[PDB]
Amino acid sequence: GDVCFHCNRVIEGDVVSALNKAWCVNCFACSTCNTKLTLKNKFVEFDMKPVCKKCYEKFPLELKKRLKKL
Amino acid sequence: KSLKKLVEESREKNQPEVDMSDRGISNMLDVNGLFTLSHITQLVLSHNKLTMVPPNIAELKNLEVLNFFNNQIEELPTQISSLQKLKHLNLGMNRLNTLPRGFGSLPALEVLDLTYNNLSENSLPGNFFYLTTLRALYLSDNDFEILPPDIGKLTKLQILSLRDNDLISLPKEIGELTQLKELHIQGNRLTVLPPELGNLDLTGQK
Ligand SMILES: [Zn+2]
Ligand SMILES: [Zn+2]
Repeated sequence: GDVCFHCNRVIEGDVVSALNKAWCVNCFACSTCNTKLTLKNKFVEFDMKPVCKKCYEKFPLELKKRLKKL
Repeated sequence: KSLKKLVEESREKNQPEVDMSDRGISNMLDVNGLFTLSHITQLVLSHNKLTMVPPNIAELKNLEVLNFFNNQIEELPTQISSLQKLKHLNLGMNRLNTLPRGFGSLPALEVLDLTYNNLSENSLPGNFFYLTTLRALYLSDNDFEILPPDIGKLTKLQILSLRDNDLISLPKEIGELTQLKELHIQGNRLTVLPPELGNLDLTGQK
């Protein structure tokens, strides 16, 4: 009975579970560029949203430094 | 592919999603034919060089997902709130210290990301909390000192992210958010909370 964090519908297919949330397989995607992701892709957690590696590299240095020290 | 070709392909194959992330775009009006794509439901313009969004955004009337993450946007048009179908709006990592008149008029908005801007409680439009369809509101990395009690009107909120603001207190009305599952409040200046919020972990205050 998991509801997709993105489309807000009951997930009919397989459930992608990550970051204490659930997504449809075809909804799970980078929160900052919307590129489709799977749990086999490299991504980071940012306020409990997935951010792909390529996007995270573009974050401001001051923020990356704070998130690392944390 | 060129931006010209991406617009042409979208129109010809009636593709609802347009991906123009990281394409060096400095002005949406200079993306040839972009605003003629009335059918599209997703437009991704993350990681570009935008400083403004033109009123023509209203012409993309079927947008459900609109992503401006990591641009340099300083101002939005009032037309941004005309998007009747818009469910996801990412304005993270821009230069916003203001939102336009009537921003709260978006009737379907479910996820609003305003992370990493220059916003405070004074930046919110008078009708901001008419956005009662919101499920997730991201305000982290901003300059809020107070959060208005009107936050309690967002009764469908599941996620409220307030990390790394300047909050000195939290409104009791957060306790009214029966669906709330995530509350990010690390990095603020919180000391003691209203009893209605109960025992929230106040670890990691600055
Ligand atoms: Zn879904
Ligand atoms: Zn990404």
